[PDB]
Amino acid sequence: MILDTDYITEDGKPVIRIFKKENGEFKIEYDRTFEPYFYALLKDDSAIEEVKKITAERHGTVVTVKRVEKVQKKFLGRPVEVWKLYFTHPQDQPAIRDKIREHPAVIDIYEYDTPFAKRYLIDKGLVPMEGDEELKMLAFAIATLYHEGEEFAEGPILMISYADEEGARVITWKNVDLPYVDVVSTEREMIKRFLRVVKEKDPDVLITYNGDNFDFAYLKKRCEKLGINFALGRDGSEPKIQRMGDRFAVEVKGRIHFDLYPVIRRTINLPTYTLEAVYEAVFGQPKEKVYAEEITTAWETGENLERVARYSMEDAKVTYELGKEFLPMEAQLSRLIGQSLWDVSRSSTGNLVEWFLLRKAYERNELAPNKPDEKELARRRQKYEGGYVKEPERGLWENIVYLDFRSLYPSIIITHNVSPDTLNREGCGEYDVAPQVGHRFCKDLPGFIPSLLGDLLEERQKIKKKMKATIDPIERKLLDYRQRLIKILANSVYGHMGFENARWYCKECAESVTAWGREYLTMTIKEIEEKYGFKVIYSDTDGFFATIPGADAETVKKKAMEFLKYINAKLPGALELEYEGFYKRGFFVTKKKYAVIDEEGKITTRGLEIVRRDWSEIAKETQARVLEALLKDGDVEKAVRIVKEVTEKLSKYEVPPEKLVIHKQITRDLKDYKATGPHVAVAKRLAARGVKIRPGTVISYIVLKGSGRIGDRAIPFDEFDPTKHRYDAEYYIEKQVLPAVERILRAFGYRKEDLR
DNA sequence: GACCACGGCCACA
DNA sequence: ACTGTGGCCGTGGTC
Ligand SMILES: Nc1nc2c(ncn2[C@H]2C[C@H](O)[C@@H](COP(=O)(O)NP(=O)(O)OP(=O)(O)O)O2)c(=O)[nH]1
Ligand SMILES: [Mg+2]
Ligand SMILES: [Mg+2]
Ligand SMILES: [Mg+2]
Ligand SMILES: [Mg+2]
Ligand SMILES: [Mg+2]
Ligand SMILES: [Mn+2]
Repeated sequence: MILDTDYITEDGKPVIRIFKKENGEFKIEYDRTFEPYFYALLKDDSAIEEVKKITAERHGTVVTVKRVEKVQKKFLGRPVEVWKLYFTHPQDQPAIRDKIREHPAVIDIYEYDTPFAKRYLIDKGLVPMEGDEELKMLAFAIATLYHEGEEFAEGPILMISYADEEGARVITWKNVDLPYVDVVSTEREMIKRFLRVVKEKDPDVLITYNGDNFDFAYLKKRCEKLGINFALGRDGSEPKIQRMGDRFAVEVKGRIHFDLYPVIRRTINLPTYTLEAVYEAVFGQPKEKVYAEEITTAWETGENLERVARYSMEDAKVTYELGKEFLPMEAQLSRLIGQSLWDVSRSSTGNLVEWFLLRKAYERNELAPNKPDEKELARRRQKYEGGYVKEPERGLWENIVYLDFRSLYPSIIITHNVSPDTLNREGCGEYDVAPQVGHRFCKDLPGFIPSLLGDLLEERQKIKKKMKATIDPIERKLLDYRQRLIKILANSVYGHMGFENARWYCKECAESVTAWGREYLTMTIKEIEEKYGFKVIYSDTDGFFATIPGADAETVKKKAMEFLKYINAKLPGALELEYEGFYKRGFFVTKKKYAVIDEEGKITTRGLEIVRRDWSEIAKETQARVLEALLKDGDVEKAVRIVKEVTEKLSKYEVPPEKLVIHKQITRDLKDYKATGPHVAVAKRLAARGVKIRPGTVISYIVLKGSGRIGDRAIPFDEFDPTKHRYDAEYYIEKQVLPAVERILRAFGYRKEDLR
């Protein structure tokens, strides 16, 4: 099983390393035969003698094109003759690529920025994370002496914790008497001891929570300020720091550092992403939080240091428990994209698609197009029409079916061969014309994009089937992961075609796909209402909610299944409508915002405040109860009563201040803000105290009783002391709770005055 | 000062 | 930095 690839330089020559794990043994395979290269498309196929001769300087050394070779590749759907330029070392390419492009005889260069170790995986056709090898994992967390003001790592690492299949342990230098704590003399002997552990257990995966930006760098600064060699690598190296955008990421050679923090946020939608919040939201059981003010006082006084030890052990224990959960899915993404788990676990959706496309492009001998430069990125800033959304027949509906298309956009690309390489091709024999936008797509040869999506959706439907044969719950989950992933990947391949900075950008392709989707959806809605007597209650991009006005449950289901047979026989090719559920009742407030309950009482809510992370809990909790009494028993009087009980709890300050916290994330640097809302205003006064306010941090503020702007009486929640503060009951009554339930109960005649 | 468009955030598909 | 569609609120201009 391949884990990762990199390269070293032996006497100026690149040497690929492949970090494998086979038969429970860690092996390092070397390849000294791979040559770096990129492509060049010249004006004449004869000037290459001059192109052989361009040189450049790197590090007191002239860089030269080693060898050249005539290649025929597929570019723009037609075979073009391209020139392959071989080099000695990968770092030669950036030092010479511009000197080549600037040559008049060459029009442009291609595939000049693909990293060596990743090109190896693509060209050599290798796929990491495949096989049945069980990787040895080990989590770790630390505890630190913090004071306000002192620079990063000014103080010491008080304790280090770790956890695996043998349990969790703690290592510190102050004497803490507990069965899972190991005491040593000093910090050195602690960090040195922790190194002895990792080297001894030899884990393939090092699991952390935010180790990319804290744990490893703290262990770095002390190790130098103290004089230890952090030989965590299996080659005897130290943790290697990279630059993942504004923030950083940490690699551990020979192993996979799995920072759960990027994985969690990108996967789960939580108002806060603390360890205690993430743990309790994934496993249901809560987790205690000891703060930095406590562990510093507990250290300098020596009092209640055992409480710090429990938290330290808990941190390591829970991150391991979380790592065992989220890693196997991240492994499937690695196999699907064809890049290391370390890379795909922190990659944006766009970059994951490009890597998938680049591998696909290499398999089909498709010369990859460059990324756009400034002028092209300026052009590609347009917009195009997307999915159709109807205005919901606002109110309460009964006996509803939801009919939806199977992968509507990827099925359109497949059915109509939508691809940049099939758009407006001359000499076409069979073409398909896009509605509204009139773009013609050649069907003589299968397009690049349709051929990949076809293989993906074919593999998706293969997985949704074999899953049923398999019995082991793990294989069910593992396989199910690939099923959902293929879908996100497929839709992102569509989104790639409209992406400003995408290599296979094609606005015509992108807007043709949506144009067909509008036609197929509105056609289906036309048929079901005219040829079958339905009334479409609400419809988003790929499906709709409909019912027979009046009628009975089965009558709605029977005619719905009849309509499906009629419409799926009239639907061209890979296009298909499916029965995706019956629902006893359903409330449709507005576009993107509705709630629905099935036959068994499962309430599904979409878009409403109850699901939005930037609303107070007291607002969600009561809208949930109002929706419940509305869809569970239709008890409108109990629903209107509930609003009256909670509104009196607020005015009498009986509701816990924790339920009135609004969580909103800042998205940019505070100088770049043009509108200071309450959450930004709070984050600006925090920057006046010198706190880390970076893009991505969540502001959690409560509004205090007072007058003026909201941003003048909003304080962070960790700053709220109930004895000294009183929250603004009037604000949360008139601006949070009542507005959220009135938009629902307005359909029943009730107004806010009737709810206070 | 009452009225209103609009950053800005997060959600749906 | 995958796409477009969309609801919603505090906040400042505006006559
Ligand atoms: N670029 C981009 N387009 C998207 C995304 N999500 C949806 N689209 C568009 C493109 C998608 O083709 C369309 C609908 O996507 P589904 O409803 O998630 N497909 P399913 O197989 O689940 O249908 P059914 O419900 O019957 O199982 O929304 C996205 O995240 N990114
Ligand atoms: Mg890597
Ligand atoms: Mg290229
Ligand atoms: Mg769909
Ligand atoms: Mg689906
Ligand atoms: Mg759908
Ligand atoms: Mn865009």
